[PDB]
Amino acid sequence: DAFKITTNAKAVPGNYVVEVNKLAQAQTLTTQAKVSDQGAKLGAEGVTDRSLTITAGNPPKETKIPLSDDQTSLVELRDAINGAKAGVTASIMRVGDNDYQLAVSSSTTGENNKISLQVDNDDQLGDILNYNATRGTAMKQTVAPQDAELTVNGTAIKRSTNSISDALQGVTIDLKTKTKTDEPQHLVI
Amino acid sequence: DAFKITTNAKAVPGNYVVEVNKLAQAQTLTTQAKVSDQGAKLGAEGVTDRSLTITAGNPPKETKIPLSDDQTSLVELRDAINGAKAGVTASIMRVGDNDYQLAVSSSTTGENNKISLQVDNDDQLGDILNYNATRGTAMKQTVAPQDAELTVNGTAIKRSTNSISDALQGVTIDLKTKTKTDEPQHLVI
Amino acid sequence: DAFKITTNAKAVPGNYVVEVNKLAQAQTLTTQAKVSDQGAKLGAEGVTDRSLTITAGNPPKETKIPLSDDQTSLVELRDAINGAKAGVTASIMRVGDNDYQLAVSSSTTGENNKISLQVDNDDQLGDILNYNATRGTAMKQTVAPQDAELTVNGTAIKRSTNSISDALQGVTIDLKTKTKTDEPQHLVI
Amino acid sequence: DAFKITTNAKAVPGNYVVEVNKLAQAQTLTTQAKVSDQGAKLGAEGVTDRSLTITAGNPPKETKIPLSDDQTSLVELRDAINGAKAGVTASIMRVGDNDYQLAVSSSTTGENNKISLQVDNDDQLGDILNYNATRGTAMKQTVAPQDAELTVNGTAIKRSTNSISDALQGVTIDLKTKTKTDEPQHLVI
Ligand SMILES: [Zn+2]
Ligand SMILES: [Zn+2]
Ligand SMILES: [Zn+2]
Ligand SMILES: [Zn+2]
Ligand SMILES: [Zn+2]
Ligand SMILES: [Zn+2]
Ligand SMILES: [Zn+2]
Ligand SMILES: [Zn+2]
Ligand SMILES: [Zn+2]
Ligand SMILES: [Zn+2]
Ligand SMILES: [Zn+2]
Ligand SMILES: [Zn+2]
Repeated sequence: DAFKITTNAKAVPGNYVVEVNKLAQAQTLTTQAKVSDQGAKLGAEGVTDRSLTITAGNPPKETKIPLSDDQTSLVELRDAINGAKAGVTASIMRVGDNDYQLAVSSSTTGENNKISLQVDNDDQLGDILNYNATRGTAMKQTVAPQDAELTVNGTAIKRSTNSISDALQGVTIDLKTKTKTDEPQHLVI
Repeated sequence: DAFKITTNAKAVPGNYVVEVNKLAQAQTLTTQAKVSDQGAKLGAEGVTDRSLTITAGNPPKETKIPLSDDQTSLVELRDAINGAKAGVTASIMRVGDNDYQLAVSSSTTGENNKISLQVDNDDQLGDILNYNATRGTAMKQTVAPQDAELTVNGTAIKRSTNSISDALQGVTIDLKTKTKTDEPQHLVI
Repeated sequence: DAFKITTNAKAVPGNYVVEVNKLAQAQTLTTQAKVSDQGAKLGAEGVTDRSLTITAGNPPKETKIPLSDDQTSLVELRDAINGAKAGVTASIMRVGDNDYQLAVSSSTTGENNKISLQVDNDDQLGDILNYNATRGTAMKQTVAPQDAELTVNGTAIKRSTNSISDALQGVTIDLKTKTKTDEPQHLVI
Repeated sequence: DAFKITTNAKAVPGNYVVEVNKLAQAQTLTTQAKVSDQGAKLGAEGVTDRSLTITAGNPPKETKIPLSDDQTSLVELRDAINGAKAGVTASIMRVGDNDYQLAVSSSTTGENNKISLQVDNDDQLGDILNYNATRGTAMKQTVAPQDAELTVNGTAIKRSTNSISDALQGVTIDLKTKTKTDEPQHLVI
């Protein structure tokens, strides 16, 4: 109900009480600049040495991709980011008529799986995309990274994914949701 | 569990967290005058120029329908309103023995999909049916109109229906219910 | 989820919001005298004119049944009460080793479906079974009678059973459970 | 939903309201000493008269098993305890890389089904395993023993297992979870 449990030969049969207290999440960043046509080119005109650098993962990998002027519309930025296989995925939310936002989400959950973004050679587009440790309508975190916290027979376990299989001998716990406050889920193997 | 998610070719696979905070509702009005026989004629005797005007929808359309004396019982009013295809639907609730109420509900959900009712040439029936801006025993709002509010990866979306398909690229979300307070539903495409 | 909805030809299709606030319950009475053998005869020896009178139902019916001395053990009282088709049903709860209680429950739910019990010609057994308006280890109410309260499109409906079919035109609502505080169940016919 | 109900011929048909307030649990003890290789031998070198005594059950049985030096690693302790058929089951939790804990859990639920552990002839291993009445880094209770508390038609029942079949005549209740605070589960046989 709050998780699924698959079992191997190495599992020791007994009574278990499980608390799921947090689920692993993936950081998400989202643009805040008002964009009213997703096809509209947001970047400066004529730049030939523009690039976007994404830092993502654990351990972190940096990916630098070039961007032509044609590629600075939300639709083409998304397509570019997704093409990069850079450890994040990008998608466009249509808040309403003539109101669009680009969302960049880590591909991997975890408290320590944060994203950064840095545009080089285009301050205008940077003021829409750039994201790092400090902030001032700039790119904004809208989902916080976090690990899964769950307790197995009173013992607290923290992991970066929701598929916990490196904890209990011969058991995988695929986390689906939290368990109620004063109510661990009593299970029996 | 709090919604169903259908997917198209254009969807971008990733981790999503969803909050559903409100569901779209349809305004409902309900009579408050004590009526003890649903077949009993509630209107004045002998009027030949009686009508009911319903305003409903977005954008709003006005519908004027005539009502003969025979048509001013709850049962026939309901049948008249429903026959009108006027953007509202009408039904009789039997609170108990000898205690009936007529309910008129917008056909379309939304914060801005409000109903008005105006009887012309029958002050008595009007004192049962009329509903507008200014209002003991007159027609009364009993369900408030509202939009759906939900958040997709931390980004707030407001819509007038519970079938949200104009938000995320290649995703429909058919909302079924709210999600718990401190607990967005973690999904994976 | 909080109820099931069956539909007839007379139903008017539209948007409905439902609150279930209370479910109909059946009064239950339960003995409090310590009884350690369910076969043990609890009544006085030698009485030949003993009887139990049950009042139950709506409208109420009185049923007077005789009881031989052999019939004053919990097991035989239960069997006697159940044989009477007197509008209540009786069952024995085994709280633990050598600790038994007889439970008499109305056969019909409702705020106004209360039980009374009166033994005639056996004060000893009376001090275990008798139940009426005033009380002083005597028979005790342990489930309170109540009607179902639910609201349909903002309109409050009260009924004595959990199968509400005399309210909305061509709809039955079989109530299964309450709905959350600030959260009516949005349905669509 | 909060329990399953199997029925026999002896059941008396009627209306029942059930509260489940607690589920029976099994005591669990867990090591607190930092262990970074589950294969590493935790006991003293050269001892030939080492043993572990487990007290478990209701009524309690004592089991004394010998332990060779090779057997004092978490992996082998677990295998030894499980081999003993001593009324407890043992399993290793991997809190993280180089961080292991041994968990010993009663095989039987109940408030009165507590475990003790006593090592003889190995003060060092004892400082990891020993558990009794008087207790930083010693064996620790992490799940408390408890009975099932549930109420059936307002009458409180306490039992040491979650399969309650010695309470109501011809009914078993296999408890799955608690029921909400102000909301007993209304059932009908
Ligand atoms: Zn971590
Ligand atoms: Zn700038
Ligand atoms: Zn709602
Ligand atoms: Zn008037
Ligand atoms: Zn709106
Ligand atoms: Zn969560
Ligand atoms: Zn009533
Ligand atoms: Zn007396
Ligand atoms: Zn519990
Ligand atoms: Zn020591
Ligand atoms: Zn006990
Ligand atoms: Zn209830």
